Amino acid sequence: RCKLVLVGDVQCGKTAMLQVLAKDCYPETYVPTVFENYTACLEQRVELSLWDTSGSPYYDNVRPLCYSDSDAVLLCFDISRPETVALKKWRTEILDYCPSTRVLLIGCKTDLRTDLSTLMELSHQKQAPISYEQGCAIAKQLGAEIYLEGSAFTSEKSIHSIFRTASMLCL
Amino acid sequence: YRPLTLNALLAVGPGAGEAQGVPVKVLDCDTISQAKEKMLDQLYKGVPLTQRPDPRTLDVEWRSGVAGHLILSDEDVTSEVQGLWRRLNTLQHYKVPDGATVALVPC
Ligand SMILES: Nc1nc2c(ncn2[C@@H]2O[C@H](COP(=O)(O)OP(=O)(O)NP(=O)(O)O)[C@@H](O)[C@H]2O)c(=O)[nH]1
Ligand SMILES: [Ca+2]
Ligand SMILES: [Mg+2]
Repeated sequence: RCKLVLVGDVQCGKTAMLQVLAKDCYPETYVPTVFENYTACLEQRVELSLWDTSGSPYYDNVRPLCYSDSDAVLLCFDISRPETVALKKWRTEILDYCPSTRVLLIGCKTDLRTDLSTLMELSHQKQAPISYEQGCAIAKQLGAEIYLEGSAFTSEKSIHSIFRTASMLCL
Repeated sequence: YRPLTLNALLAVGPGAGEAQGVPVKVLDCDTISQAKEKMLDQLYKGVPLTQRPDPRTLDVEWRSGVAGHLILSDEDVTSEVQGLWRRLNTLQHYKVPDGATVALVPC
């Protein structure tokens, strides 16, 4: 039995993963979260209690309540948004509320590395999507155990992979 | 500040989900204790006071979504601090919305 909490900027992809992971369903339309609990099972069999949270400052006062007795925190970001790489706020929040718990860095929307319109918009700001090895470096620099990434839209398999590794780490 | 109506439940323990409770009108500037008290005045309307539970033995739980559940309290790790002073947590602090289910659970 493991309790995981997902945090990170609004629209970064946290609920999309949990829904794919636990509900067999990709939510293509953005509906902002307040707080929610999913239950998944990943083969020892491990029962995951997964706590989804708002990435909004508006809910800064309730989201920290989700950290209590957690096994790990999944600090999430959007790979197509090298501005969601705020992970500064996020890591300081996790440390202030939750200093005993380990931290995993999770990159989301990896499918967008080959999305032309994303690449065109990024390149007009002289930017590029976060790469895998950049994600490994950021993990190290934020003092996270490991970097993991997937795409909830194009690879359910990758999302299952993220959580099976998170499971192994909390146990 | 602003008025809210909560779906107030008595619950056996902290946990996931909601059920039909009683509408309870509160203010968003009410502390978690004041809202608990207001909820109990409704959940035990007509019942003599020596037959009601001591409110100090009950926690307030905000149930949100399908299975989200969090204990709210007048003071916790989220409370505002300035010097030696702390602000008591209100419904507005947590952003509990109108129509929210709030359960009273054994403490
Ligand atoms: N291309 C792509 N888009 C994705 C992916 N995952 C999510 N999205 C898009 O991003 C939107 C927002 O994701 P969501 O998971 O809802 O965001 P969130 O991080 O949970 N936000 P909040 O904290 O505000 O509740 C989704 O509705 C979907 O359209 C992905 O893997 N690839
Ligand atoms: Ca869908
Ligand atoms: Mg969400």
